[PDB]
Amino acid sequence: PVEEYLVHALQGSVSSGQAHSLASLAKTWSDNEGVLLTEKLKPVDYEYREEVHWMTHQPRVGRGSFGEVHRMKDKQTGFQCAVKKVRLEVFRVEELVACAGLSSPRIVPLYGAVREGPWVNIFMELLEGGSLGQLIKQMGCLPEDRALYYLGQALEGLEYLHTRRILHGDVKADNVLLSSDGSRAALCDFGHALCLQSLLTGDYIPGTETHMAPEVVMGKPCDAKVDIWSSCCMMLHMLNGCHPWTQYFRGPLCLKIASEPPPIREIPPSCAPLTAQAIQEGLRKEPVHRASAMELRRKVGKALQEVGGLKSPWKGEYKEPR
Ligand SMILES: CN1CC[C@@](O)(C#Cc2ccc3c(c2)-c2nc(C(N)=O)c(C(=O)NC4CCOCC4)n2CCO3)C1=O
Repeated sequence: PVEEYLVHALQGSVSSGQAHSLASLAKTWSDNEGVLLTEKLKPVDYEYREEVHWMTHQPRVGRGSFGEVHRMKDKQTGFQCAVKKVRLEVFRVEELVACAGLSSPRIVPLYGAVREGPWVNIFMELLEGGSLGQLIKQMGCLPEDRALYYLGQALEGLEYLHTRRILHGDVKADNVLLSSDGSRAALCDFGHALCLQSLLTGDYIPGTETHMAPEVVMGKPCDAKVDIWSSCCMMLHMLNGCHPWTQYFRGPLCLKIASEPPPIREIPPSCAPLTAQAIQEGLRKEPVHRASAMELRRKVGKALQEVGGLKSPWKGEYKEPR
């Protein structure tokens, strides 16, 4: 009964507070209200409005799929961080309910979320290295040791999420952010996230088509293993410099994911045996036979050891795709 009253006290105002208050308030998002989780972003007289209390970077350059992520600055404190705009009308409660209260170096920290009119503005740490997607484009494709190194870090994040029965729902290079030197990778974008205990029912927004697991596309029941398939599709993208399936099939790719064998022919022949063995185990069509996050993180960790550890520089020379 008191949660009713706690929620009412948050509605109508932007406040400094904790993750659990943000989650409580976020649930009412299917007027300027919100909760800011860091001292660096401060409301002013119950408010936190764009171009008043915080401003985006000089010419408005945008990143992510929809150009919806921006560099910003709190006008009072001068602290810079990142903001992701989500339209309120299609806002998914889970995006905040999942990541709020998490604390792992493999997941990008949440700094707050403020509703203003038709927007939900979600604030987070600005990681200056850019996404792993941008790295692949710039370098053409990644060397094996660097590819393993990041896959392992992504899988560390997934262990952490899977232990709390949270599915990421859209694991890929565009959703892994790198620190300024390239040595730390963290999962971002919980817009497709999901709490656990099939996916094709009403509320569900599907992830990236190329990285979809077979049980997702056939409408079969789905668990945390979904993410593992995606992580290995991301592995192939890092190595080959292109998504799986795109090179061999032009038409609707979700029909070929269902019928065809898993894309293990796309594993480079020059990869070391345990790299190829690891990718095969994460790309088993039946989730019961497919490696878990913990299982796969351990193999990938030894696969990296088997090729002499992380040696190649962050931004080496361009390597041509397939
Ligand atoms: C914990 N939270 C809270 C909100 C969250 O669901 C998100 C997100 C999201 C989605 C797409 C993105 C991103 C986030 C994203 N975030 C950043 C960032 N935080 O810095 C960037 C990025 O690459 N920014 C900088 C790159 C260097 O130039 C300055 C901008 N991107 C570009 C990649 O597209 C989530 O996961």
